[PDB]
Amino acid sequence: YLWTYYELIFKPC
Amino acid sequence: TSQLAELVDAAAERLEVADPVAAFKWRAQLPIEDSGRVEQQLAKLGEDARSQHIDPDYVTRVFDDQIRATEAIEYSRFSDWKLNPASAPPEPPDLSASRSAIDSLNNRMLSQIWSHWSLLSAPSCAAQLDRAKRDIVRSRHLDSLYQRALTTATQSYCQAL
Repeated sequence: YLWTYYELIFKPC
Repeated sequence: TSQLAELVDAAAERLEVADPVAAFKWRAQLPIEDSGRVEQQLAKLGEDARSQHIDPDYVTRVFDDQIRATEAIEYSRFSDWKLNPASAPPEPPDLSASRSAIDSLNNRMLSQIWSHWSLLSAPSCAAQLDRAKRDIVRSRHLDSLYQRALTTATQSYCQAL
């Protein structure tokens, strides 16, 4: 997943 | 110039994270909807808001508008790349770089919301926001998509008390 809601958080799938 | 100019400039710059994210999510076949509005991020946002002495509900409302604007850009990019795949970015996005930019943009936005809380609660907020957007749209050379996304992202700025 790749998030942009508050922090740019990135988990490799 | 408007006092919201830097807050709006920070928001407009933050919208541009959509381009790297769409570019990555396109290649990785990740859902655009899985964007991070989860309890841990909401709580961290609220704790960071209280640390800046601004209303967590207000800040959460701002970032709820921001995420909707960001996803909207990603969806439009997917629309463009479906129609013409060759127009897709050739270069991979630098997401480690983007992570630090978002952290700086987040802080600038929060400190700006505190630094202008009086104006955001004032009747002149609407006029000040409109002037700010036009300045940022001119100075950032924002296209129709980013202009509308900037409107969506800033539509709750003047809902302060």
